[PDB]
Amino acid sequence: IFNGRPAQKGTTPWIAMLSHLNGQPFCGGSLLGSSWIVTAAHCLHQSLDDPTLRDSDLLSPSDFKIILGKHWRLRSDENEQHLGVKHTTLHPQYDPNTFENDVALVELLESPVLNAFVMPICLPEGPQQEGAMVIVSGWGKQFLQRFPETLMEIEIPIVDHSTCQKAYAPLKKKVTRDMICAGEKEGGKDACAGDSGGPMVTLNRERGQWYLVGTVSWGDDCGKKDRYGVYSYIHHNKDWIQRVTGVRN
Amino acid sequence: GICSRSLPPICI
Amino acid sequence: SMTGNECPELQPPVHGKIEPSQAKYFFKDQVLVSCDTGYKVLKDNVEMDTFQIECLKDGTWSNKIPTCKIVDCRAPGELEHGLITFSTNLTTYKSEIKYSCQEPYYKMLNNNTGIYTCSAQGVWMNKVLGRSLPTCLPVCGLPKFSRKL
Repeated sequence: IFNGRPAQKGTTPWIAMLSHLNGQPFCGGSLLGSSWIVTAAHCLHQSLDDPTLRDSDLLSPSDFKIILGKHWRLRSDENEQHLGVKHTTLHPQYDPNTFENDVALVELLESPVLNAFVMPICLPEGPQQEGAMVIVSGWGKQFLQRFPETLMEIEIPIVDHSTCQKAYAPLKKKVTRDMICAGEKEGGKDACAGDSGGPMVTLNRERGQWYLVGTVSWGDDCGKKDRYGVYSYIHHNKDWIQRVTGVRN
Repeated sequence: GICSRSLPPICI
Repeated sequence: SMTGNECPELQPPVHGKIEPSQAKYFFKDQVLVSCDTGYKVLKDNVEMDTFQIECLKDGTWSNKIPTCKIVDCRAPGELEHGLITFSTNLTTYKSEIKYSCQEPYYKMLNNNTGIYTCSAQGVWMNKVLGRSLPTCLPVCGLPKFSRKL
């Protein structure tokens, strides 16, 4: 998280930390329903050798864990619930080369206890428009290659899909309909390494509920000018998420 | 460059 | 004689009936005792739908008249992440309960109203869900802590 402020304890009860059994964090996630964690697809598989992606390239459920109700990055409190992993399902049309449909679902081995510090995030019932303020949270890298002690967050606007697809035209990197971009044109506030799968949420001012718009995916470095952080469009593959999870708002 | 936002980042 | 020995005139039990309804009863008369809607035949501490008794050749009945016990639905099925409230805890015929989900972290799928009435067949019935129980789904996006500066 580039140029962010520390989130207050209990304001992001849906964020999940995908970490090794060692404890070192490597990705983020979001609690959906009662036992599902949505995250980036590239978080749940190793680098391709046979450059094609196979099921054996995936990360074994007995090789990493998910922590809920977590506030610190390396410290612990009584709210942390360490949960194993049962199943991992990446998007069927996910492309590791173009990061297309960079989204996946993690079926928890043990369901967490829903309390004021652990509760799911809602699903988007419709598309999102330009200029919508969203909150992106994570424990990833900061400026000058640093890491925080608590959860970090930024509030950035959603960039127009046309201007973002044209923003990556110099780098010959396509931006598909399953990707959504955020961040200011001057740079600065952006996600970075370790924030993948992290939540990009906003508030339904009518229902008074926060819901997930996207998950951190990729981008050109972290916080560069004339560049926007790219996130997986949750509304695009919401039916695939609902078809696999079954949970609903 | 264009890198994944994970740890480690899948840079390119 | 033509009829035989006359058995003593039967008195139908409360919340019940006797068939055939005769003015008097004589030898070889067989009758089925049943109960009204919402009750079951109780004889020797056993629930039945009907109970048959015959008039014997000596003028005595085969058995004493049974009673009618109210159909009891007993305790409703425990709802995961839910609680049970009452309005009548009778748990017998016509009595009703109310299913609620453990708020605020869980919410009921708005397919039923939560009210379950004990049917005549001894089953807790919802007007929409029937004998099926409601489902408690997690509530999302409602944090219990505000943001400051």
